[PDB]
Amino acid sequence: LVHVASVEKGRSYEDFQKVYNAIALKLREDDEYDNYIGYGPVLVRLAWHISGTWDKHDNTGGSYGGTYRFKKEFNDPSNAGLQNGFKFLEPIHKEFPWISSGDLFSLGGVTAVQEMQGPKIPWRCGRVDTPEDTTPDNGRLPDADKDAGYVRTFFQRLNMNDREVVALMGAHALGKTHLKNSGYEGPGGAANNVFTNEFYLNLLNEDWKLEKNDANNEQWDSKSGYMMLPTDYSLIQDPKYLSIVKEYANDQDKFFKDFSKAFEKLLENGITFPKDAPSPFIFKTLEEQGL
Ligand code: HEM
Ligand SMILES: [N+]
Repeated sequence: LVHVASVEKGRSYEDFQKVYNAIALKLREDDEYDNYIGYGPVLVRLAWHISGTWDKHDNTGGSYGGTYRFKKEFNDPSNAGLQNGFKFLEPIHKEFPWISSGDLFSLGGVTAVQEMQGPKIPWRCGRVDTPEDTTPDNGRLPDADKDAGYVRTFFQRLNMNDREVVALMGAHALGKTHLKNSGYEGPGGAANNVFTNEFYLNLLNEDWKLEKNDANNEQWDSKSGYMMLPTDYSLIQDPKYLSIVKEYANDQDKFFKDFSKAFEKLLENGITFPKDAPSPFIFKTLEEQGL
């Protein structure tokens, strides 16, 4: 496969800025969701899930085709709970029907991050909806009960190195796990709706205990009442991972820079941008626009 990016006919920056602004305004208004967490975390997770199905070997999956919209991918067990992000975006799509799906789903994750005070994430338009048949089978998303080796190996399929893996996982500071969705329960820190390097600090500073949960799965629990999945814990078991965790616990900036690049790469994987495509856009937050 070759997935060339094709800009939505006749739209420019300003058009995209408006879709961004609509998502952002709705994030603000629907602040009750998940006990006051808001939808930010879930959008972030949706954007990662539609992008994580990519396979560097044959170029299948990835954000391109917006296949999440199809039954198969939508009903993927690893996708349980994402339907709420979907439902949240639907009205937006209805208002701006010329945006493709992969573009919409991906822009929500970007909007979410920047609106939760994260770093700016450059973003490119151009994804094109593909047919139901381009939909990847389930089982391409990672399990949570493994270790560092597993994680290393898995991410490799997406071309991500150690530094990218560690940066990207710091998104685990957002939201929380939900029993019903994944068989895991609890938040990972205190600031679960603001973007910070809290994840790294908690892994390093808490006194984690391994326990089973009501779903009969193991998780690392802290006295403060926080949790970490085995895959998150594994970041401190591997020596290479561990020094990067340390770097981030110590420098929020470094982390923000690295996350930003890694997030973009993740969202751009498998897509070919012609020389004449426009440069990546950098959207203003509602606040920078005084809205
Ligand atoms: C080894 C890799 C990964 C594993 C196994 C993992 C597993 C999961 C699971 C089990 C959940 C909770 C689902 C629920 O019960 O609602 C979680 C939530 C979430 N994940 Fe990951 N995921 C990983 C990587 C990623 C990365 C790369 C990102 C984004 C960069 C992502 C962002 C999030 C967010 C923001 C949430 C919270 C969702 C909410 O509050 O509803 N995770 N992840
Ligand atoms: N989380």
